[PDB]
Amino acid sequence: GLIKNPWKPVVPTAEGKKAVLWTSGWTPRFKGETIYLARATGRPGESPFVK
Amino acid sequence: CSPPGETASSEPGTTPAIWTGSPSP
Amino acid sequence: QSALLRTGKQLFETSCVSCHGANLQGVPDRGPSLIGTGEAAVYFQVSTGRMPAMRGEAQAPSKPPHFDESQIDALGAYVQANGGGPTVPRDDHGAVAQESLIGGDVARGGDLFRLNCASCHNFTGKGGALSSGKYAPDLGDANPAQIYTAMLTGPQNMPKFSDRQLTPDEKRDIVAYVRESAETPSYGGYGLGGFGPAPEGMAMWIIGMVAAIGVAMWIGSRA
Amino acid sequence: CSAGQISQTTTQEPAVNGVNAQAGQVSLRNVHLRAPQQTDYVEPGTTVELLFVAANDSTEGSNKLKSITSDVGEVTLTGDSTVPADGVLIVGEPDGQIAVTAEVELTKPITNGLLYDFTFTFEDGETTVAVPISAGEQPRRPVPPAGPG
Ligand SMILES: CCCCCCCCCCCCCCCC(=O)OC[C@H]1O[C@H](O[C@@H]2[C@H](O)[C@@H](O)[C@H](O)[C@@H](O[C@H]3O[C@H](CO)[C@@H](O)[C@H](O)[C@@H]3O)[C@@H]2OP(=O)(O)OC[C@@H](COC(=O)CCCCCCCC[C@H](C)CCCCCCCC)OC(=O)CCCCCCCCCCCCCCC)[C@@H](O)[C@@H](O)[C@@H]1O
Ligand SMILES: CC(C)=CCC/C(C)=C/CC/C(C)=C/CC/C(C)=C/CC/C(C)=C/CC/C(C)=C/CC/C(C)=C/CC/C(C)=C/CC/C(C)=C/CC1=C(C)C(=O)c2ccccc2C1=O
Ligand SMILES: CC(C)=CCC/C(C)=C/CC/C(C)=C/CC/C(C)=C/CC/C(C)=C\CC/C(C)=C/CC/C(C)=C/CC/C(C)=C/CC/C(C)=C/CC1=C(C)C(=O)c2ccccc2C1=O
Ligand code: HEC
Ligand code: HEC
Repeated sequence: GLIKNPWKPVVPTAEGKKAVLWTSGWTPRFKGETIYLARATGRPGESPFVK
Repeated sequence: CSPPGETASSEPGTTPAIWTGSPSP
Repeated sequence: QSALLRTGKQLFETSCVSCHGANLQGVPDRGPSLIGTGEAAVYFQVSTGRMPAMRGEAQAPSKPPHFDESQIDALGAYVQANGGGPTVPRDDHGAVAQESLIGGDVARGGDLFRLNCASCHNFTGKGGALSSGKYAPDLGDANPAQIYTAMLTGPQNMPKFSDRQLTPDEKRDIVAYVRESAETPSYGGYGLGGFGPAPEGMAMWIIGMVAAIGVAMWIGSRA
Repeated sequence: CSAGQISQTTTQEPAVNGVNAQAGQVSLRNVHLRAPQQTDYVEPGTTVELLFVAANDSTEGSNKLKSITSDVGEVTLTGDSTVPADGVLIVGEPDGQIAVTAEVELTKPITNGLLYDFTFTFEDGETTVAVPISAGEQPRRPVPPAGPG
């Protein structure tokens, strides 16, 4: 029950499911998806990230 | 050893195009 | 004020020209141009005593100031007149702002400090080593205006934080966190410097273990 | 070992947004464009401002500024563009400055983040700079509130 395949494709991307280590929040989820560089405002909730 | 996929280039590069962005999440 | 401008130039001429130039343009391999650095840069660099610098090494240290408050204002006014730049916040009476720079949200300030500042200054502004002879200093002696202008001007190798990257209210929250984490007492005994495992392990070996071995020697026998 | 000929403090550059440049015997300090922006570009036909300080390295003679050209538009110099014996010439009034001016009439668009080439010509010396745009002491522009997603 402890053993897990690390390379099982589980992460949705623009070219199908991929293993976790190949991806991040910067991996596009569809072609042309707009991902902004957002900065931390330091206030928890109430827009913690802004453009 | 040095990582084979890491080399300096001399090509200058171009200014990136303005992002437009496709629809459909 | 023309008097303040001529006093600043007069002070500048026998203290800063050898490294910065007669026209504030810099002397190559000796000191940078000061054009556009602003009054805030002068305030930070001279009120913490870093300027005038005494030699070239890895990092210029802070030390006792060579000028008083009015002379610092005069020097900052003279530099401001050559290129402008950021200025030091003031209060109603025209004094350099200190208490009004303490922001009201210290939890936001702590979160911002841990994201932006603790990498170089440590969890509680105790200082940290940088690359080769450089170091982010202990923050416990800076007054609020010094903290504010340090963020505003980006000294030596400290990143520059513009008023657009960190708005004035964010900066005031950060200075509140920096000041309060310097003035809060330790809760669990003597704070041991605030660095954590290294001084704690030093205290175990030189106090706890020395005591335990001395007691063992007292109870036990020799030979 | 940190106090030798290659020293870390002494080669440090000013922590400002403008650029330094050597035009023969003239030092060009804090050269930058003022150009408040609203969208991805500042469009052609806008008038932006080119600011700098010119410092006379020589202390014997005088010097004068001619013919600033660029491939972003045309530059008009207004005022007495002469830089004195061992003095400065402040061109434009920068952000926190409480009348030589360089007005750039744009022909192609510009955007904050990129560098743009300008050619300064003095009566002794002439060089190209690659000038940035600096928002100065202007506040951060509001960002429209994001919804819930
Ligand atoms: C079995 C027994 C076991 C138990 C042992 C218990 C012993 C410990 C004492 C008990 C605790 C008391 C009860 C409650 C705690 C308390 O009431 O506490 C008050 C405050 O106290 C500290 O506040 C200092 C000021 O009061 C503040 O004003 C100031 O702000 C603060 O500044 C910090 O914070 C700033 C952020 O703002 C930064 O800017 C700044 O830089 C710094 O970090 C200060 O802290 P700091 O300088 O750490 O300590 C300085 C200490 C001084 O050192 C100490 O006594 C520490 C001693 C323990 C350390 C042991 C190290 C061992 C080293 C190794 C042996 C290495 C050598 C081996 C290699 C050799 C090589 C050769 C081969 O003060 C002094 O008394 C100085 C004068 C004289 C000191 C003497 C006091 C007692 C011992 C004396 C010894 C005999 C002779 C006298 C000595 C001069 C901070 O903790 C605060 O949180 C805390 O609030
Ligand atoms: C004695 C011995 C280790 C023999 C084993 C030989 C052997 C089989 C070797 C093969 C294994 C290998 C390759 C070992 C290499 C070493 C290694 C990597 C060790 C792994 C872990 C390990 C086994 C460590 C044990 C080390 C050890 C025996 C330590 C105790 C030393 C002694 C005798 C201390 C008593 C003297 C004493 C109380 C002095 C006063 C207080 C002082 C100054 C203590 C020194 C001191 C210490 C020891 C700290 O750890 C420390 C940590 C953080 C801050 C400060 C200190 C500090 O000051
Ligand atoms: C691998 C590595 C790290 C290499 C570097 C090693 C190195 C060069 C260290 C020495 C640093 C020094 C001492 C610099 C100055 C130059 C100098 C004087 C060198 C020695 C010259 C010499 C051999 C002749 C004189 C005679 C002699 C032997 C001198 C005594 C040297 C002494 C006693 C110095 C201490 C050495 C040392 C590295 C100790 C570490 C102590 C530690 C780990 C403590 C942690 C600790 C800290 C850091 C706190 O901030 C703190 C705050 C509040 C309470 C407690 C603490 C606390 O314990
Ligand atoms: C040579 C030994 C110097 C003397 C004398 C003075 N300054 Fe200096 N200064 C020098 C260097 C090498 C540097 C750069 C790295 C550093 O230590 O910060 C500086 C820096 C400044 C700054 C900061 C510039 C920035 O980019 O914002 C300022 C405002 C400054 N120096 C001012 C100043 C004044 C007012 C001096 C006379 C009291 C003075 N400096 C002396 C080198 C040297
Ligand atoms: C590492 C790259 C740093 C980061 C990130 C921050 N700081 Fe810093 N700071 C750093 C250095 C190397 C120095 C010394 C520069 C000098 O010219 O000597 C500083 C200085 C300060 C100071 C002045 C401290 C004084 O001596 O009293 C303050 C108040 C300060 N730094 C605060 C500060 C804050 C609030 C930061 C987060 C925005 C921050 N620093 C980031 C290195 C680095």
